[PDB]
Amino acid sequence: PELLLDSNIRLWVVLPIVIITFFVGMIRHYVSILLQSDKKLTQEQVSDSQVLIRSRVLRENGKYIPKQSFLTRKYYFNNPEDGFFKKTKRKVMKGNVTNVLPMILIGGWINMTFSGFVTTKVPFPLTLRFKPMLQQGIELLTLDASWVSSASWYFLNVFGLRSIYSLILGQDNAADQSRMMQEQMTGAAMAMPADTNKAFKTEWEALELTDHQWALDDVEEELMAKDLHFEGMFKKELQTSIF
Amino acid sequence: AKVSELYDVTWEEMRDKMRKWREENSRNSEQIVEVGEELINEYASKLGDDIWIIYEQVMIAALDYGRDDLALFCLQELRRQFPGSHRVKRLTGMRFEAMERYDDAIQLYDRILQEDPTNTAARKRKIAIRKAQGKNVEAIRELNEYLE
Amino acid sequence: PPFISEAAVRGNAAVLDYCRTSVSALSGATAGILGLTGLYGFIFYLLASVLLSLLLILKAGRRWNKYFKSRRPLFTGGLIGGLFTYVLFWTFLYGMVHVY
Amino acid sequence: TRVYPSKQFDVLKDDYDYVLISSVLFGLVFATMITKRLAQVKLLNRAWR
Amino acid sequence: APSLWKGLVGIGLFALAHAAFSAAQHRSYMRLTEKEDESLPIDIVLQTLLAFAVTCYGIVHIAGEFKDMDATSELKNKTFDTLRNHPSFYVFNHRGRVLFRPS
Repeated sequence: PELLLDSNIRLWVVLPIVIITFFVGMIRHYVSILLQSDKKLTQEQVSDSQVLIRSRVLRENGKYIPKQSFLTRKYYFNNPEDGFFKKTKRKVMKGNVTNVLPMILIGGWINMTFSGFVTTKVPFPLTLRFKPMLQQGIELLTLDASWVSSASWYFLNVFGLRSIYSLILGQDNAADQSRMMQEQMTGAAMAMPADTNKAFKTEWEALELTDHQWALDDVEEELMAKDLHFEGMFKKELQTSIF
Repeated sequence: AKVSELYDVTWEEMRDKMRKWREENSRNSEQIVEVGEELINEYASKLGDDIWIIYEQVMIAALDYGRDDLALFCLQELRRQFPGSHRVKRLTGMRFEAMERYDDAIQLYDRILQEDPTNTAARKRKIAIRKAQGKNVEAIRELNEYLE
Repeated sequence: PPFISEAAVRGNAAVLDYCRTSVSALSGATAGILGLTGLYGFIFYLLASVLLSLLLILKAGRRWNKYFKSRRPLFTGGLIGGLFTYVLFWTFLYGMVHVY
Repeated sequence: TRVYPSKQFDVLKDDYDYVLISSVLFGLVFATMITKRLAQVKLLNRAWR
Repeated sequence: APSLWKGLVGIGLFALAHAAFSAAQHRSYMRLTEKEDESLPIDIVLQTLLAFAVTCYGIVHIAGEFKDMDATSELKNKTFDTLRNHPSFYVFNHRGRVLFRPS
């Protein structure tokens, strides 16, 4: 420990840079929420989207289905005579997650404002080939690389609060009536691309590739068993009265 | 028991219980209205986002129970905040169908459909209107068409 | 086990990650308050993570099968990002007190 | 007198305008408070409409 | 119960801050005296570790949900009586309406 620093530089650099990066992240998040815009939806695209969801749930949950009704559904989807997939046919800079440019600009402005500065030292032993990285404005060759400048301080700061931001924020799930509309919107946003023919053919062949295994036949497992949960359960239902 | 129930209670518990009622979508229009105007006159301070759904649920229950005065009282408040909203229009059409002159609620539904092509609620309400107006066969036909 | 709800798993994972992040953040403050060498600091961070994992296991105890299907995420989870956010708060109060 | 071997790397730079820094620091808070309500009303309007 | 845990966490954080202030004062005194390369006293180090462990205990208890994996137990107490009625289709033609018409 050396290089006795002033107490009036830590109160005008560290707290300002921390608050700046925190509120810059908050601004970015809230502005991203604000700029989000809904997408126009045609009733037809919603229609094939829901048809695809129906085929998917048929593929996923098909064990608990009467065999006759299962082949009825499979034939209706396939129907080699007419078929619904076969005839019903429709007709047919480099912005990449822009979050690096703002942080780079902020770091560049912060480094431009502070020319010759010593913010804090890092306990971690660092090599001398990272000295041009870290100081960038201090004319010292005998000094160690532990003492970093404000640029690296802010660069480590933006990653320090990356997981902290999610602590304050979170996910939301409400509006049961609007939940269905959200599901249709997202599902048809999945089904935007105009490749209906190949998707229909792929689903048509995939549905044939599925087999049937009635999971309802295995009933004998339950018959030879013990029913004791239904009274520990029944004991804890009695105490509650009627409001 | 009314005053006794009104004594040992807090507004937070009332709001949580109504949220649970909405989650279970039970029929307790008597009790929903009974607690509805109480939190409207006792707290009437905060939770505007909650109080909007609160108003809608209260008037839904009042349409069923006995009271159109509170229904219009909540309708005017809902219209004050949101000038153009299709949910308020659907609720108003439901109340109109409840009172009289079903055909006016009908053309209201066609205007709603003309504005927003994708409106399942209006079509469902029209289907329910023709369920009770005419025979059930026609309602089944329209429900099958919408389900297509 | 035949049917699994994704909401419950998501909530469990979110709670686990939130606890792992907060514990690591406070462990960083403790190390910055004391002030050690890199090797000792990393070993201390690992010890804190192990203690948190043991406490999380003790929290469940019986009937942990319904709560967690396995125990690998409880042992090994959020070890790099948690260390990344721990390094921030370790050096945040280290030089603030000693250097300044 | 006092001689400077290599400029200065121990004391704050003399040319450090505090007005700009304070203005930016307050403006960030003002903007986050402004945009919080905008996000809330946008969410509410999307839910209702 | 959660209020007690929150208060305990706050008290632990305050104790940690006080230990930090004590260590800062110790280092400020150390900078005064030449050489004397000694470490901070062990009592404050034990106090700050106690504050570290105490706050680490309530931070786990504050956010405990641990909801059940199985979804069949969440639709278990629910009856078909409530599921039969739907918010979408609602006919306002009942005898209670004309029974409650006059009060």
